[PDB]
Amino acid sequence: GADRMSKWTSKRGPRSFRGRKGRGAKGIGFLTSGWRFVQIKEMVPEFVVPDLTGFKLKPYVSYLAPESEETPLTAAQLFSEAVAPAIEKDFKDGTFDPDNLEKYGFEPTQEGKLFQLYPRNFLR
Amino acid sequence: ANFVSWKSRTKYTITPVKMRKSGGRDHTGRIRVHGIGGGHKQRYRMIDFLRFRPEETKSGPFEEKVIQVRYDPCRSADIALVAGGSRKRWIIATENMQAGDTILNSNHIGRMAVAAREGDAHPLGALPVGTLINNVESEPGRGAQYIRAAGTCGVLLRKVNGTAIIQLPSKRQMQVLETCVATVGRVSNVDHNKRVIGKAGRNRWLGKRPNSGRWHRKGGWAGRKIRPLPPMKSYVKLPS
Amino acid sequence: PLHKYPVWLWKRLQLREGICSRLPGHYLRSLEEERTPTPVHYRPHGAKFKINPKNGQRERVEDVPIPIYFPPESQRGLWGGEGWILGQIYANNDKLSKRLKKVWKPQLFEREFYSEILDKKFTVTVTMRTLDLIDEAYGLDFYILKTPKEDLCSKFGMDLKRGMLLRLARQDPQLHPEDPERRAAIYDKYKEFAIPEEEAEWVGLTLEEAIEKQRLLEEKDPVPLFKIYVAELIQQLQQQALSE
Amino acid sequence: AYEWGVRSTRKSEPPPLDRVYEIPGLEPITFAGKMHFVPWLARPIFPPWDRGYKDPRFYRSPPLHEHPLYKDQACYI
Amino acid sequence: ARNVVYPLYRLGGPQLRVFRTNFFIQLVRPGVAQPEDTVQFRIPMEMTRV
Amino acid sequence: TVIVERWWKVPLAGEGRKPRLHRRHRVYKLVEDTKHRPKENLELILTQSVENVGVRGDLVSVKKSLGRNRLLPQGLAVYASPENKKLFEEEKLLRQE
RNA sequence: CAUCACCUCUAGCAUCACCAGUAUUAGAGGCACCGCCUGCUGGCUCCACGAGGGUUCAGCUGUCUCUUACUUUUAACCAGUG
RNA sequence: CUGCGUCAGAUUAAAACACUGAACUGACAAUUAACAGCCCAAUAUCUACAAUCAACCAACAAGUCAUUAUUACCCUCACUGUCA
RNA sequence: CUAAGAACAGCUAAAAGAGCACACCCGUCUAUGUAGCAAAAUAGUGGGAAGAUUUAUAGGUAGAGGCGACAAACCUACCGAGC
RNA sequence: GCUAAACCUAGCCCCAAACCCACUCCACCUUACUACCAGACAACCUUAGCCAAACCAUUUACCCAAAUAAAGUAUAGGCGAUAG
Ligand SMILES: [K+]
Ligand SMILES: [K+]
Ligand SMILES: [Mg+2]
Ligand SMILES: [Mg+2]
Ligand SMILES: [Mg+2]
Ligand SMILES: [Mg+2]
Ligand SMILES: [Mg+2]
Ligand SMILES: [Mg+2]
Ligand SMILES: [Mg+2]
Ligand SMILES: [Mg+2]
Ligand SMILES: [Mg+2]
Ligand SMILES: [Mg+2]
Ligand SMILES: [Mg+2]
Ligand SMILES: [Mg+2]
Ligand SMILES: [Mg+2]
Ligand SMILES: [Mg+2]
Ligand SMILES: [Mg+2]
Ligand SMILES: [Mg+2]
Ligand SMILES: [Mg+2]
Ligand SMILES: [Mg+2]
Repeated sequence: GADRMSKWTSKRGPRSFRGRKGRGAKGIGFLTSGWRFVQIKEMVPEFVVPDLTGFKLKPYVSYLAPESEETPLTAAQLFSEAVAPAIEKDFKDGTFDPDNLEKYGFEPTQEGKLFQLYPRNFLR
Repeated sequence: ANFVSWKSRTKYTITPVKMRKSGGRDHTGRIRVHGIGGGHKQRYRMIDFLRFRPEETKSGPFEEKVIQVRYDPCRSADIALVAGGSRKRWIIATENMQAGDTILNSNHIGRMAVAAREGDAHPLGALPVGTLINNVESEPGRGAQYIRAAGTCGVLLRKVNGTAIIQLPSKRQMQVLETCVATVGRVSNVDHNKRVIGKAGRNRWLGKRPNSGRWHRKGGWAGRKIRPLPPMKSYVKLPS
Repeated sequence: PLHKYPVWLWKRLQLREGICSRLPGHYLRSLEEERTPTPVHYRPHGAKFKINPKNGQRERVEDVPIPIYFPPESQRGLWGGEGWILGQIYANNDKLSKRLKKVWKPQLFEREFYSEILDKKFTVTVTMRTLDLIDEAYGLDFYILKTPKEDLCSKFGMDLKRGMLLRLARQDPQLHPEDPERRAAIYDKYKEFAIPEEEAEWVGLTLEEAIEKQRLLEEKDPVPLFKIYVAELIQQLQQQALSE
Repeated sequence: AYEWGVRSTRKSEPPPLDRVYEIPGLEPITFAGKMHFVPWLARPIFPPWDRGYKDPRFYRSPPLHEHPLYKDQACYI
Repeated sequence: ARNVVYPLYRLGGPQLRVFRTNFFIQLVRPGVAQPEDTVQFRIPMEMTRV
Repeated sequence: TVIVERWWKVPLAGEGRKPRLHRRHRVYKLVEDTKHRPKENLELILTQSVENVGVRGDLVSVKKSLGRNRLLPQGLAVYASPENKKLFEEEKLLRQE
């Protein structure tokens, strides 16, 4: 007589079932002896809210604007806008070598970085 | 079945260890022995059946003083807590054993026999012929397995060429080496077989369930049928 | 409806695409071949025609192999192609009597052998047939190298072949490092089984093991586009200087 | 003597190593690269692993003889 | 944030920081009488009181 | 080795086609078990002196329970391969010369 | 049916049941305590006990001679559902 | 698992009724942790003496509750259950 | 059957598979009911009710079987062999 | 004249042809759809029977890779049923 086609949630089951099931919220600590919960400050996501005083942009855009075509950003486009200008100046000067690619901005490895790209270790 | 034996402890201790009943069920979960189930809960008290076990820092003959002789649910006989040196262990108590008595455990085989005292542990090669013995072992270092039950006692019939003949309580002779350690005297609870259960309820207290109600015409002789030979087949039954 | 291809062709169709199609060509030949194993549990006729006694006519005869069940334990030893025979028998060898299930099992022995190429002794489980085959091959190493895959009928037997072939191909000095003369002598005896190292590294591997081996050879981190674009940019810049 | 602890309750013996490891000069093909178990591939031999940092919740003490306050003579407390 | 993978934290690790959050709350009028200081919100299930 | 035969005839399949086996084709009858056949003698070339023969390079035949167990593992004898015979033939030739 | 009690049969031993036991034990069975009698296994007696099966004193009463009165439900009629 | 709380409904069968009709439909509202659940660093080493007012006494069916040594460790109250 | 729990007033008695007698468990007799409130119930009268008791929770034994104080009982409201 | 009665699409069937699908974020082998700790558990083994033989007990057709033909022939078979 049980409903097998309804979502199984923490509101169903005995006491042991109800307390063990959650709602999707991430854990921010661990349980120690004596059923005492220790909250870790670093596990709590801290919001980086910027100062919005004197900010020009607003939630909406005025209709009196041109209908510019959409140009998705690509890796080739970003390389030309950022890294290519520096290489051209160094290429003309004649001081260019693959050993110095780290100076242009290339990262041989992601280890030792606060924000690794793959696998990423930062939230949205 | 997810059956795990409770006999998982690997370190000896005098602490009563909680054991779980089987109900006649093997590891598969099906009944393998009938008439077993329920009864009062019991805690198993580990028994050191190797009487001659000298300590780690000691060797040779040693002595133990009996602390208490108490009741053991697991076995018919009573058990005694003894202390030798800096350790305590459970052993099977004899008929005449009290709190305060001193027992001797040795592996020495002298040229002549020695005065055998009840409860002491001496090799079969140093015991007088005919003395009642109990808790015997097949070979040295094997541990006591025979003549364990309450009141049981063996007989040292003879000793020849380093081997001895032991008369088991079932009146069967057994040949073992003279270096086997045995306990002098009978086992405690001599009048254990003289008990009266009194009511069917007390058998359910011991973990024994009633027998099956089926009328089994089968038996040792009734169930097994001798096949008549063709010459004798004519005379099997005669009308009267 | 109907399938485009028959169902029995799907196994060979999966070898046309995916990582299987990227396997070496010589390896793909070894799987698609269906060489008939040497008869073990039945006597071959020996001829293609026989005279039927009842009518005295020359009728065609064919050897139909008897199915053999190889237990998983047979892959850790050298049974010589033998195995359990799962069949039926008639009681008292009477057709009118009832039919019963009968299983014949080979007699296994844990004999020890010594390999000259590998310089190591193995305690393997073998049958009396395997002992005779090693005797007719004049050594364990020859038996492993001469006996084909469908006749060894053992994964361990094919692993030994791959190991022995690599030492005969790489000319590995690990065989008797203190005796260079003895090492050369052993390699000069099995010179008839020389196989290139490229082909000798896929010998005896199953379809699953070859797929894993090929994936490991293809496993590599993707090249960052920074290196690719810099190579493109520098090459373009060098061509630009030529026009100037 | 009578040993304590039935063999069923003890940790089972690890399965015997695949015979590919017994052949010198032969690299076994295992499922270590697939990062999961499969039955048709050899069992890889993993080297011992260290956490690399101190974690109080998952700390393991050194062996008893490695403790600094270790003396051969026993002290009865 | 919701529907994202939170980077795992170990002892001595950096502070977990979220720069763009997808949590959207809505202030609602309580259906029952409430204390003056009490304010009622509707929050996504993934959101905690911290 | 258990060598068996089918009670029932298997119809001809043809050239390039597999025979069609039936439930009755699983019925076998034992023809011969190779374990009960008379033993044979293994032909070996001795390298060191033995009780039976003390001459190196002399071809001998003994029970397979002796060559496989004693002569071969201990290096007392070698297999009677044709190549080995040619090598030992040259060795005997040098002794005569 | 089970049941204490009795009796028969089987088993000389350990690392998953029996059992972390060892013939004063365990298992497979018969019978149904005890007491008396008997053979070398069989028959009576008897304490309590029983929603067992019969019998009986006294009382009790509509069980009956011989039924009757009243109350309630039902009933029959009106309305709804059916 | 929202299943007689509020509001509205061309509403209108819960075994009768029903306008406020309502144990129907739609919308809205709600049950707030202190209770309960979710526990515990490692390695060794410890744990013979019931319960029953536990004191008498009397048992058997023999029982339902204990650590120390050293090393590591001083961050803090999250999550889920709560209606009829 | 296993694990770890719970329940049993009052009275007579005694350290009782004791007696009376609630809760509780069972279902002796009679009547009602028989498409019923109920694919086994109701009312009264009864047996047990400190024990071989009753009972909640989780686990085990699965059909050539399980389990059974043998009734050929029970194994999800047709078990001489489940669906 | 009530209850009703009428309707033509939705789609489907059989062929031909051609070898098909599965990464948007998050969760999903633990009590699936559950962010986050020492495992070592690992796969492979003849189908049977109903039914036919007027019972049944040997036996009894089940695509194995080219339509046709050889040919229901040679053979097999309680030399029966039937198989081939
Ligand atoms: K009765
Ligand atoms: K029939
Ligand atoms: Mg359902
Ligand atoms: Mg009995
Ligand atoms: Mg009986
Ligand atoms: Mg043809
Ligand atoms: Mg009876
Ligand atoms: Mg009368
Ligand atoms: Mg009268
Ligand atoms: Mg009247
Ligand atoms: Mg009416
Ligand atoms: Mg709390
Ligand atoms: Mg009573
Ligand atoms: Mg009573
Ligand atoms: Mg019962
Ligand atoms: Mg009967
Ligand atoms: Mg009957
Ligand atoms: Mg049923
Ligand atoms: Mg028929
Ligand atoms: Mg019939």
